[PDB]
Amino acid sequence: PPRPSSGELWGIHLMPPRILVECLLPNGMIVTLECLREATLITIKHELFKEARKYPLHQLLQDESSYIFVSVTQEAEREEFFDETRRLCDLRLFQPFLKVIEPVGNREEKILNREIGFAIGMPVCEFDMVKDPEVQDFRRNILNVCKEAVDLRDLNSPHSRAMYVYPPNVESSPELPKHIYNKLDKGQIIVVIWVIVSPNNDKQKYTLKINHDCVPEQVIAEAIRKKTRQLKLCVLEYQGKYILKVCGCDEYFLEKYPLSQYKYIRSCIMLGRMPNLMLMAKESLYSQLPMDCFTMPSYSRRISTSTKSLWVINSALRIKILCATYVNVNIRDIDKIYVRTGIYHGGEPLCDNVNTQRVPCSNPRWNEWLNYDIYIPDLPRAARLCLSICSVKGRKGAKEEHCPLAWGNINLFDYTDTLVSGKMALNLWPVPHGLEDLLNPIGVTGSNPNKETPCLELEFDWFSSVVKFPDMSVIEEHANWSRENDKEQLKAISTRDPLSEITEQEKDFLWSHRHYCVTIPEILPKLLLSVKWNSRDEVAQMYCLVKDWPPIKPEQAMELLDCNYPDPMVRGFAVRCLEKYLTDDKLSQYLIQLVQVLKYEQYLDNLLVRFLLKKALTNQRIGHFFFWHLKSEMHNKTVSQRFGLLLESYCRACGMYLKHLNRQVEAMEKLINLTDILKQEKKDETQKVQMKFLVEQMRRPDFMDALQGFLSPLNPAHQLGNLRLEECEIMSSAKRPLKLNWENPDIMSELLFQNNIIMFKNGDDLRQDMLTLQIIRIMENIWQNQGLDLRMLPYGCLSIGDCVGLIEWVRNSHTIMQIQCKFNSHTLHQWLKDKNKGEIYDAAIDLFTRSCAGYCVATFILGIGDRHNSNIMVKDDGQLVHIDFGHFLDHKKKKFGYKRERVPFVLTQDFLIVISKGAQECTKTREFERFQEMCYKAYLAIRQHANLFINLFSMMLGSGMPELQSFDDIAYIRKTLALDKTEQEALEYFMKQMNDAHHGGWTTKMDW
Amino acid sequence: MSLQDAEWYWGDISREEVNEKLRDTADGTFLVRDASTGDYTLTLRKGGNNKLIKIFHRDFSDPLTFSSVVELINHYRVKLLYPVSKYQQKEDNIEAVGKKLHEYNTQFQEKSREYDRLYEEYTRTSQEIQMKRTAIEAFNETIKIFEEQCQTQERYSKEYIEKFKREGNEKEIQRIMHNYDKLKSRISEIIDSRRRLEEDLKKQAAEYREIDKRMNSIKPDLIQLRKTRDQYLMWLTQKGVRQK
Ligand SMILES: C[C@@H]1COCCN1c1cc(C2(S(=O)(=O)C3CC3)CC2)nc(-c2cccc3[nH]ccc23)n1
Repeated sequence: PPRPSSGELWGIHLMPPRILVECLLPNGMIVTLECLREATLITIKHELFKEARKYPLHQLLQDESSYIFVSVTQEAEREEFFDETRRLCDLRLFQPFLKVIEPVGNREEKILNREIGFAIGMPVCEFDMVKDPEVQDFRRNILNVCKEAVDLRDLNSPHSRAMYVYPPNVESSPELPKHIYNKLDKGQIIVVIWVIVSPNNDKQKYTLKINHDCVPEQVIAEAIRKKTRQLKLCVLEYQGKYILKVCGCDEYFLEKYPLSQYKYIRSCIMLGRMPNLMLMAKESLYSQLPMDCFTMPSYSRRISTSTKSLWVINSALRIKILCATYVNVNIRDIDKIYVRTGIYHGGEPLCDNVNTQRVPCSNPRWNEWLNYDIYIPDLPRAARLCLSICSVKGRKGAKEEHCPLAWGNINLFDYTDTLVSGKMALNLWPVPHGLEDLLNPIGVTGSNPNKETPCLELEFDWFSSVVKFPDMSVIEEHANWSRENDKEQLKAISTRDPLSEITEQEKDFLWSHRHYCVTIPEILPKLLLSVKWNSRDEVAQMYCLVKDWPPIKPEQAMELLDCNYPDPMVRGFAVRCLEKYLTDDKLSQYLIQLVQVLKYEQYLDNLLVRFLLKKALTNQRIGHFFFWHLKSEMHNKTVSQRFGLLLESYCRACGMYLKHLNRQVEAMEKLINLTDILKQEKKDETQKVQMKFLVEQMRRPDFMDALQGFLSPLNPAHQLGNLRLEECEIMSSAKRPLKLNWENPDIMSELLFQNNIIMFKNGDDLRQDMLTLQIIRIMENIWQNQGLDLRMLPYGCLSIGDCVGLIEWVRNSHTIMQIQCKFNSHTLHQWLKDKNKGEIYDAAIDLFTRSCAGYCVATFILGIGDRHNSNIMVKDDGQLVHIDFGHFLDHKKKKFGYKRERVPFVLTQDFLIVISKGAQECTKTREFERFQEMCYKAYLAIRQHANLFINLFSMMLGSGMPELQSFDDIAYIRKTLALDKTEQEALEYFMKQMNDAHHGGWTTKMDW
Repeated sequence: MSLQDAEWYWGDISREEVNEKLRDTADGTFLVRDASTGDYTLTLRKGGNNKLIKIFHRDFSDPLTFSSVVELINHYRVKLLYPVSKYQQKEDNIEAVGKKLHEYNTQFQEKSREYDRLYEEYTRTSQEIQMKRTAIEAFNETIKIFEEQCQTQERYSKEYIEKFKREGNEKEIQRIMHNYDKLKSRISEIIDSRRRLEEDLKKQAAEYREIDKRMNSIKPDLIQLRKTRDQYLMWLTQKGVRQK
C-alpha cells in the first residue's frame, strides 16, 4: 500500500546519527552492525562482510560483490536494492534490517519498476496481483498509446526530441490585440539578443528592431547582420545552426511561430519590458538530449488470467437486494434501514427510484426483487445502478428524517458491453461531507477496495446466456425506421448557458427540428438533453446524428465530457473535437478540469484517457502537470487504482523526465517529513528552537543532495539550484508554512530573477485556491484578448498531495495591514508615493487601479471569502495581490441562510484615496470614473464567456469541495453573472450591487 | 379561484428552491411560480425528474384555451395530483419570532461546530486505521523473512553440528546456537510488536464505528435544525418592511 508517513522508519520521522541494523546473512547468521544514518549501501555492505568473518559459517559466504540487500519498505514491499549508492535514511525501511541475497531476474526491469513505483508513491507489483480483467486489459491495451508517442519523438530527431522537452510556449492565435499592437512602433519589436562567447563565457548584447511577426529564424538573421554587416553577408547556413532561448529560464523558440505569438514576447510587449533573449548553437542543445527508449513490460508478453442481444430480451428491469453485512447506527436514535436504489443516465434517473421494505438496524436482510419501470431493450449503454443504505426516524409529527449511511454505484453493462448477471457483492463507501441527497450518482462506480466496510449482496437476472449490448450496425439499423419563427427560436436556445432551464415544450421542439440543428452545431448539448435516453428508439436516432455531426469549438465540446453526458458516442464526438481544435495552450489552461472528468468515465479504457496520455507523452509541459494533478489525488481511494494505472503508463513512456520527476518527488518527501516533525514532536517549541532544528537538518548532506538541483513543480522551465539557507524561514502563523529560497542557476538569471521563492504548505487543502487562481488566469486571458489590461498577476499554486501544496512567493508584496501598522486613511497612498516618487508615480496609480478593477469583478463573480487588510497585498510598483481566497460560491447560504450575492471586495476610503491620487470626494474624479468603466467592461467580458466558466465549474462536481458538489451550487455564478437577464439589466444589477455595498458613488452614462 | 392566495402558487422562488421541494416526491407532485425571465413556470414531478412546463398567455399550447391559471391547473388537477401547499404550519408577533430565531441559530452553530469536530476525528481515525493496516502488512512480510532466516540457519548448521561434535569443538557449537537464540528472540520481539499493533487496530476500529454512529445520529438533527432556522428567518423577512 502507499507509505503511512514520509518518515525514515515506521514511527520514527528522522533516524538518529548512528543506528543499529540487523544484517541477515545468506548462511543463516544475523549480525548487528552500527551504521551512520547517511551511510550508503556500498559502505554498509563492505563493513558487514568485514564483521561477518568474526562470525560462524563465514566460509559459506561468497565475495561481497556477488550480493545485494533486500528489506521491507514502509509500502510493505520487499525491495531489492540494486542502486548501492543510496543512503540508509533514503531507503524508506519499515524496520532497521537488511537481508543479503543474490540478484536474480530481469535487473533492468526491476530497476525501472522501482523508479515508476517511487514517482507514483505505490509499488508497481500491486497492479500485477489485481484479479479484475478490466485492470489487466487496461495495463496491456494502453501500451499502444505509449508506443505511438515514443515513435513520434524519434520521427525527426533531434528536433522532435527538443520539441518534446522544450515545447513552444505560444498563444493559440498569431493575431495581436489592438492595445498590444499600439505598444509597437510601426509594428516593430525592440529585442536584446545575448551571446555567451567562448572560452571565458562573456555576455555580448545586440539590440534589434525587428517586426513582431518575425519567425525565430528571421530574428537570428538580423542579429548576424547587426554583427557582421550587403558587403559579404549572404549566410543562410545559420538556419539550423542557432536557436533562441529566454534569459533566466528553460524556455526555447524552436518552432516557426511569429515572435509575438510566444507568450514571453507577447507579455514583454504588453508590459513594455525589453525581451532579453539568448542565442546559442543547435548542437549544444541537441547534445543535452538523451535518446528516450520505451521498453515493452513483461506483462505484455503474458495474457489476462451462448450469447443474446439486449434488444431480444422481452422483460422488465428487476434487481434482487439480498442483504448487507452491517451498518453503523445507534439503535435508539434510528428506527429502520432500507436500500434506496435508482437507474441513472448521468445524473438524471431513467425511471423512478425504487426502495426496499424497511427492516431493523440489527437485521439488514431484504431478499427482495425491486421492479423498475423500464423495459430491458430500452436500457442505454451508459446506464448505472445507484444505490444507498438509508436510515429513517419518524419522531416529530408525521415528519420523518432520511439520512444515507453508505452508497455505491455500478455499471449495468461492463467494458466488454456485457449486461450484469448473477450474485454480486458490493462494498459501500462513506457519505461525502456535505452531501445530503440520499443517492450519489456523481460518485465513482465499483466496490470499495476497503473490505472492512458495509458489504451489500445483490443478484441480477439470468437470461440462460450472456446478454451483450447491440452492435453499431444493429443500432444504425433500428434508426433507419422512426419555419422562420422556429429558426430564430433555435438560435436563441443555442446562445443560452449550459445550466439554463429547458422546458418540455422546448425539448419536444428541439427533437422535432433535430435535422435542421446541424446548421447551428453548438445546439448539440441542448438537443442531447431533449432526447428520451430511456427510449432505444430516440437513442438509436441520436447516435446517427452525432456520427455525422459537424465539430464544435473545444470550449463547447468540454461540456459533453461532464457528468451530465455519460454516453460513449457523445463523449467520443467531444474527444474528436479536442484532437482537432484543442491547442496545447488551451490544454495546459484547462488540464485541472480534463483530469477531473476522467473520474466520470465508466471505464478505465476510454477515448479521453488515450488523448490526454498521448498529449502528455508528446509535450513535457503537459506531461509535468498531468503527472502532478494525478499524483496529488493518489491518497484518494475512490481514484487511486485508475490514477495509479494511468501514472504507470505515463512513467513507462515519459523517458528521461521520470528521473527529473523522481528528484521533485524526493525533494517534496523530505519537506513533508521536516514539516511533519514541526507539526507533531516539535509543535510546542519556540520559533528560535524550530529554526535551529530546521537549519541543522537542512545542512545534512542527504538534505542538501535532495533539496538542490531539481526542477520547480510550479514551472518545469524554472530550475531550483542551491538553497539560500539564510533566506529560508518557518512562518510565524499557526500552520507554520515554509518560505524556501533557491538560487536560479541559469547563466543569465539577472535578466529574469536571481532567486526562486516558494511557500511550502503541509496541513491545509490547497485544491480550492489552486482552482480559484486558475479561474483568475482564464479571466485575465479573456480580458487581454478583448483589449483590457487589468494586470492580475496570478501567481502559481499547486496541490501536490493530501493537504500538501506549493504557492509561488510574490516579491516585494505587503499586506495592507503591514503598511498601515508602520496611522490615517492616506497612509496607503503615502506608502505608494514614497515607493514611486517622481515620473513613475502615474504608472503605480495606474497599476493599482487596473489590478483593483480586475479583483472587484473576479471576487464579485466568484463570491470568494470576504476581503480585509490581511488577505489583500500590494507590491511596491502598485500591483495588487489577493491571497487566501478560502471558500467561494454560496458557502455562507448554508451557514447563515441569508439569501443574497455578496461583494467580497468593498473598496475602502484608503483604496479610493489611492485611485483618486489623493483627492477629496474621491467618487467624483475622472480617475474613479475610468475605474468604474474598467469594472463594467471586465464584468461584461466574463458574462459573454459564461458558458466556459459554467463548464469549467461543472467539470469539478466530483472533486471534493463541499460548495462544488451539485449543479445547484454553480447557480451562484448564474446569479452574479445575471444570465437569466439582458446585457443591460445585468450591467444595472452589477451596478446596484456595487452601489448598495459602497453606499453610493457608482454612476454611468445611459448612452453618453 | 383567487389565483394569488392559491396554495400551489409560490410566485418569486427559484428553480433550486423548487428542486428542494420536489426532492424524492411521488409522481404527480407540482407547484406554479413566476418564470426566471407575467409568465408562469409549472414544475411537475414525473419519473424521478422535475419537468418544467411553461404557461403562455395572449388572451401552454398553440391555442391558449384557458381563461386564468387556476382554470388551467384545476382542469389537469401524467395528472397534477399532489400540490405543494404554502402551509408549513407558531408565534404571532415579531419580538417572539426573533427571540426563537436567535434560540435556533444559537443551537444550529453549536451542533454544526460539534459535527465539524466529529468529522475531523472521523477523518483522523480513518487515516490512522489505514496506516496500521499497511504497518501490519509490513510486519507480516518482516516475520516471513526472519522465519526464512531460521530455515536457512537450520538447513546449514545441521551438517556443521555433526562435523564439530565428531571434532569435539564445543566452543564453535555454542557460537552457532547463541546466534540461533539471537535470531529466535528477535522474531519474538517482532511477533509481539505485531501483536500490540493488532490490538491497537482492534480498539481503533471500534472507536471508528462509534464516531460513524454519532455522526449518523447528528446529521439529520443538524439538517432539521437548519430547516427550522431558515423557516423562522423567512417568516421574519416576510413579517417585516419589504422594498428594493
Ligand atoms: C505566497 C503568497 C503570494 O505571495 C505573497 C505571499 N503570499 C501569501 C502570504 C500569506 C500571509 S503569511 O505569509 O503571513 C501566512 C501564511 C503564513 C498572510 C500574509 N498567506 C498566503 C496564503 C495563505 C493561505 C492560502 C493561500 N492561498 C494563496 C495565498 C495563500 N500567501
